[PDB]
Amino acid sequence: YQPTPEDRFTFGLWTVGWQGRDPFGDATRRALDPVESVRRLAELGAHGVTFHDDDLIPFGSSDSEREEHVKRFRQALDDTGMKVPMATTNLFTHPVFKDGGFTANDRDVRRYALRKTIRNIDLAVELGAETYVAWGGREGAESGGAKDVRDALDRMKEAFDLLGEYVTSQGYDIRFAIEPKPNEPRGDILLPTVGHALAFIERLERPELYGVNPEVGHEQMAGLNFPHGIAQALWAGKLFHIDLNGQNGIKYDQDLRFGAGDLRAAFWLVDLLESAGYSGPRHFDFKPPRTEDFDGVWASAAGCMRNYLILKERAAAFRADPEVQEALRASRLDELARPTAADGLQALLDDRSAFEEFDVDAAAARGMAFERLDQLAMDHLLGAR
Amino acid sequence: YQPTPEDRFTFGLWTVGWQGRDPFGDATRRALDPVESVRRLAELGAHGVTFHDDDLIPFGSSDSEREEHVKRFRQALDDTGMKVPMATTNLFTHPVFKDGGFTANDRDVRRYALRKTIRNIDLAVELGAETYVAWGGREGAESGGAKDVRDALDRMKEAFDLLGEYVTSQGYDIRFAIEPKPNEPRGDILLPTVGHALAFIERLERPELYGVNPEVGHEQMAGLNFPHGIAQALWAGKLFHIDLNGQNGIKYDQDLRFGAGDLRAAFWLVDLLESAGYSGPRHFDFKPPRTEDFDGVWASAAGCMRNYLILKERAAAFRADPEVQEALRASRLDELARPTAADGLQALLDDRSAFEEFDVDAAAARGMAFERLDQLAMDHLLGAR
Amino acid sequence: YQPTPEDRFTFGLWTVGWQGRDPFGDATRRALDPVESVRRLAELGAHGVTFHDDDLIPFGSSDSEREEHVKRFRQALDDTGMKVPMATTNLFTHPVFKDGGFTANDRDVRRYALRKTIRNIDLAVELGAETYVAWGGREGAESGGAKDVRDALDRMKEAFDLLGEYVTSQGYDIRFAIEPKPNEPRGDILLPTVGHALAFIERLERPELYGVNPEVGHEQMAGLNFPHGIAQALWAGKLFHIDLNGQNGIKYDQDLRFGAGDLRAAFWLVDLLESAGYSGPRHFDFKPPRTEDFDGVWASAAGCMRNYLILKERAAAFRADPEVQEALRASRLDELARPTAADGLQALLDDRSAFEEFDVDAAAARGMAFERLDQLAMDHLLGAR
Amino acid sequence: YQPTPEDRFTFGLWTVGWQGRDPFGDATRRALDPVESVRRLAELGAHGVTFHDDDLIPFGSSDSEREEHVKRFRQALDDTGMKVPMATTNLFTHPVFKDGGFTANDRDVRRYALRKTIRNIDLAVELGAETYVAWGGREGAESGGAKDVRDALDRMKEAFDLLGEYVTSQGYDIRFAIEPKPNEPRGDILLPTVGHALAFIERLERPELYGVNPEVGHEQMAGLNFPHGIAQALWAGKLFHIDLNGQNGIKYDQDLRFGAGDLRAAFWLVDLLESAGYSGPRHFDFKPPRTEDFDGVWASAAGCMRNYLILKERAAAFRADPEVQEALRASRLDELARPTAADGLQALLDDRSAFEEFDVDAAAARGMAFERLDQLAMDHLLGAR
Ligand SMILES: [Mn+2]
Ligand SMILES: [Mn+2]
Ligand SMILES: [Mn+2]
Ligand SMILES: [Mn+2]
Ligand SMILES: [Mn+2]
Ligand SMILES: [Mn+2]
Ligand SMILES: [Mn+2]
Ligand SMILES: [Mn+2]
Repeated sequence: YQPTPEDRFTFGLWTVGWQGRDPFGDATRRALDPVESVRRLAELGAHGVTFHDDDLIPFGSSDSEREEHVKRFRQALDDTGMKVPMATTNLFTHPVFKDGGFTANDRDVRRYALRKTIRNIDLAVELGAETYVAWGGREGAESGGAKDVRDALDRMKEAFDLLGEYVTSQGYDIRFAIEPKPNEPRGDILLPTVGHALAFIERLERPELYGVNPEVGHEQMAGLNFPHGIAQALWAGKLFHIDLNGQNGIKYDQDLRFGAGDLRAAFWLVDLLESAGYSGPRHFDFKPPRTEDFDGVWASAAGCMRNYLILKERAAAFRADPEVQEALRASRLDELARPTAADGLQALLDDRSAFEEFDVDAAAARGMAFERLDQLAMDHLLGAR
Repeated sequence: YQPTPEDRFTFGLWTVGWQGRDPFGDATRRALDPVESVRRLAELGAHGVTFHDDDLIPFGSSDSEREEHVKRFRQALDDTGMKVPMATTNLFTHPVFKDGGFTANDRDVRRYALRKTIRNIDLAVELGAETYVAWGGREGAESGGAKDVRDALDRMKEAFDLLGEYVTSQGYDIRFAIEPKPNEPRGDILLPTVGHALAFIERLERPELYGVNPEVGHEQMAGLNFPHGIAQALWAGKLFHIDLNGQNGIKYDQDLRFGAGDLRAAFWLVDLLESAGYSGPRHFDFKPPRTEDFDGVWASAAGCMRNYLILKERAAAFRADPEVQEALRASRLDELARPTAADGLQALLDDRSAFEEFDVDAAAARGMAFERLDQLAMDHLLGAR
Repeated sequence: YQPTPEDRFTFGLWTVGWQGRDPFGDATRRALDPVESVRRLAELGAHGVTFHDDDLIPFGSSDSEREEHVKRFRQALDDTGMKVPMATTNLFTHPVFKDGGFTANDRDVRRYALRKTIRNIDLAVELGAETYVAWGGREGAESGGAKDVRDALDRMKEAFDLLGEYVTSQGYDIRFAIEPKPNEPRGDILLPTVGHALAFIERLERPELYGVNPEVGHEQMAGLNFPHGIAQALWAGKLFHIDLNGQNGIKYDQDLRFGAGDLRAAFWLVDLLESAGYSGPRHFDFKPPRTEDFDGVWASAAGCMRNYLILKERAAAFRADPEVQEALRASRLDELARPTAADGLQALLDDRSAFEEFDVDAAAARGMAFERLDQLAMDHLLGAR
Repeated sequence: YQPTPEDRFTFGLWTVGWQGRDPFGDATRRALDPVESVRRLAELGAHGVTFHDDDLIPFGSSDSEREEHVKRFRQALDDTGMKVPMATTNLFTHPVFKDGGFTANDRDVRRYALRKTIRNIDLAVELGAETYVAWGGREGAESGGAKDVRDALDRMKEAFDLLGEYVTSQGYDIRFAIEPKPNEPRGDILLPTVGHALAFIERLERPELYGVNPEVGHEQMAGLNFPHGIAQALWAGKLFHIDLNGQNGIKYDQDLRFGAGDLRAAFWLVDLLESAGYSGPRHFDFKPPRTEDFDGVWASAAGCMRNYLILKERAAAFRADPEVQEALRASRLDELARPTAADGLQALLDDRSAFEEFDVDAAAARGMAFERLDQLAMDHLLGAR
């Protein structure tokens, strides 16, 4: 289960670089130089890294400081063969963003948020990023009067439309991926799920430029089925990027290593990504727990990739097993994939087999055989076949 | 706080008619004749009633039985002046629907589900319904292999497209409202939130025919902000209908009377519906607790309407209070409603006040004054001004 | 992974006998004769069965009907070698219990609940049960004024004290196991967790007669760590019985087969039961999904036992692996098991190494190595070592 | 609704002093001098303040620095008449506590945690505190192998027993209050609810010295009924202290001002505290949102006390209303408070009215009238009578 760069595993600088500060806790690890993170991730068999602007270039850097930070980072990428497939803006840490970036009540803050984003889009394109993620972590409210959500969605549409006008004006190939989260750090965050983000994108001026960047733990913070949400994103043609991690249900955002948290959901996610032929990065947005030293950081990062590769093997073995193929037919997964009424509406209306002569009791009596299918899935996951 | 028919309060037959059967419990009340429910709701000042097909006409009724059930119901509507603004199909109770209606793995069940729906659309139009709700309560899974969600969404789109072709073919004015729910009775339900339903509708052949029927308790079963979801539905132009009730956060679907459960969310919901000029029914999809006798049923129904009218008064007083209007300006709700960059992208890029000369620390220091605003909202809700 | 009767696997009659009625759904399966359930469970390698009074003897049975039901059941036990280690009372289904049994506001209902329980304690003892479970599913409220919880806990203590006086008066060896659940069917249930039940037992007149019957899904409906709660019950000496099933976090009570739901929690539960030498029944309180026919019922029941046996193997292999034993020492699990201050309070106060000369920074720098340990646990669970 | 010092409202230094750092965010407010907080809280009509050791005396202070910090604080208390009813230890912020204080796997850390606590118990007693709170926020795990919970509970009992031996040895009157929380910052925290903490206390060597310090938001993070948990703590005689705040259900710990979050739960909590004659501090453990400036900090603190006083008025009016007293009898709250069987077990067994001649159908038919009672409660809360 040894990852290489072909497996397209990527990590945020902020993941292995997390110093362990939490709502109740000071740092437990020293800051990592991005150069060291690129080297150590490459040694583990990562394909690439991603960054917020402020991960790579300290906030308030001079042009000369910015140039030197990017030069050193570029040299580490060159030394290792590591890629940068995705970049994003920090519109959440600085206190100026305490009520939002794109949907701050203060108009001057909204304008600044856009300029900060646009500066980093240029850098993302220079470093070869195909995807530009937006996580509006400060967009939302703790109280009902603070935020008129129709006005906020007007401001959010304006911001994303301006970014689309910018990338079109420059002739950039980069596309946007909106990252939903239901809450934390705001009491409620706007576009709280994959569904809300997909729906919003349909009302942008150039919807083709925008998709989603769903995160395992974020949908699970609303108690939702992450594989189901990824299936709806794939169905819409909008899975531009994905964030992989672990979460133990409806809590604060844990950012456990991938495979931790809901293990069976991780299995069905990998099964879906691989069956669908998702071709994007397998990106880990996780935090090595603050209990760990740097040896534990690299162990946790290695475990992200290991767990993906184990689950990939077990899901492929499940789908390829003739006994599973028979069980899928027994459960009418083949019939689910057939059109209901390719004969058309009038034929359906005229079909006595669909109403007057439909034996509801005979149909009702037919077991779905889902438990046998699911125990074959369990046996494959556990290597108990 | 006395409701009349102008307040457009409506109730499902299945709400006050709930006999109190639950996963662990037999009925605690006798069946209600729909005629008696129409009479008793009219006496409380309801405007109208809604029905599933199988609430009004027992499943498996003869044509002569169907005619007599509808005749008696029509006479009760005529006697009272009660309306029927909305109807819906029961695609969940009968064991034939144990794996779904429109997304059953069995194709013959999908075809039957459509025929059952179409028969009741005709009846809905006869009784003057403007909205036809679809709650796909059986669409989903308890296990990952049982349901390929891309195939299921293909079947769901086919079904809704066929219903749109049907209503267009007949020249009906009736529109559809998809009701999301995240889980229960299925382990996970497809289109689990307002966002997922809005996103799905954008991929139908005639999206203009479809909106959402959000339910307070359903979004709250995913821990979501119901007023925020209603704001996104309004923003999309898709709030065709609404279900009002109470829920105590992330649990089984409680269907408490409206105002019970999350009282402050009920306040901000009424504030939003009234401010937005929502013109649809104020429909209660609730269950008088099975502790109650019929006197408690009618008390619980009366309390739905009373709580709406109290919250309407308090929200209107909040918005009209000059001290609140001042607090809204202090919190820059006025600025939230102003375009970010009506000057356009190039002007924004050229604006030094948006980047090079933006005083981030001065902006960051400016308090949002949200707590004062929210305590004025609390004082108005509690009548403590 | 073939279960025999030595593995002490037991099932409720109501589990495989569940006809599939849910809040939104009619039965999908015919009623099972308890005789058939005993035969089919024995063939799967179960050790025994458990019952509510009303599972074995229809409510309102004559003495002659009661005798015949028990005779037939006894013959099936004799035919198979199946045991009855546990029995319980149905104080939830009949509408008389709509506000509770032991904590009904109506005193006449409380008295009836006790008489119904006492009659079934006699039968439990006749059939050789060692444990008598009480799940107060109707004890609680949907509203704040309906139930004064101090008065209700007074009535609950009276009821359990009277049952203890009864079993003492008869010279029965049977002990009680209180089953917590946080909600469903009541909006909130009294004694909602293992902790609340343990705390309550300490205030009974004969606490030694009472323990807990924790259920996987019930603690998980409060988002709690089920293995941690079982550890506290073991620590208290109060794990008299356990209910095994699956749950997907904070939802309605799913009662999935054991191993479904939170698979890693199932692993750590089996690890704890086996490491602690828990000697009680491995009882499954689950519901084959209503999608299934009888073949799926028996597959789901078989899967409960299979998953326990797979997880038992993997947990034993984890604990026996010298690499894991080394990792446990690296993570100071050995030090956790050592007394903090066997030297006593005065020695601790006088120990400069504990304060004035404690190198907080050196201690803080020491990694816990928990991620390496947890990935060895993951590798063992998945058979990827 | 103007608070005075008689209302016994208290605040942590860390509440109004919270600088607004969150998992995703830098400080939005400057540090407050405790002297300024004591002055500003006194002006709002607070009775007193509480502290962690490290709130009052910076970690790593010299004896001379410690003396000056305490002198200045004492002068502010003297200037204002403010009390210090409660103090506590910070066993969570410093990275040395990354795996716990009392249940750290490292024994040297456990010993240090005890010495740090004992030093602050002395200071608490000097400043007149009656209660010493322990919130074991770092006691727990993110992974199953990291923490053997039976061993951890052995270490937790040792620590609390040593603290009890210490206060007994010194002749201090101060008592301990254990503060449960289910998760955050650990993936799962030991003693996650009021029930678990009550149960644990019964196994300490001197249980009379220990109670609970329940926090509104903490029980609500497990989806539990906070008034019900407070009722069980009162029933046990163990409500030594309480933390008041707001929470919007199952999320990260929000620490909203009291009355925010679940408003009806706040109503039923105040009703219970006042009806029970709870005599302890009404302590607010809240965080003014980081959106706020210092004017918003003091508004949020004022709103904590205002909301308590409004709810106190409305609950008293509810209980005193003859129509409510009649409704409580109609719902048999009077019967709930009567013993089930003061006639004794044998009389109950011999009572045909309790079984053979109990009319279950007549009892079942009797409505509980809970919805009318609850709408009187709603009308009182909203001032709509
Ligand atoms: Mn996350
Ligand atoms: Mn992410
Ligand atoms: Mn509902
Ligand atoms: Mn509904
Ligand atoms: Mn259960
Ligand atoms: Mn159970
Ligand atoms: Mn808190
Ligand atoms: Mn607290």
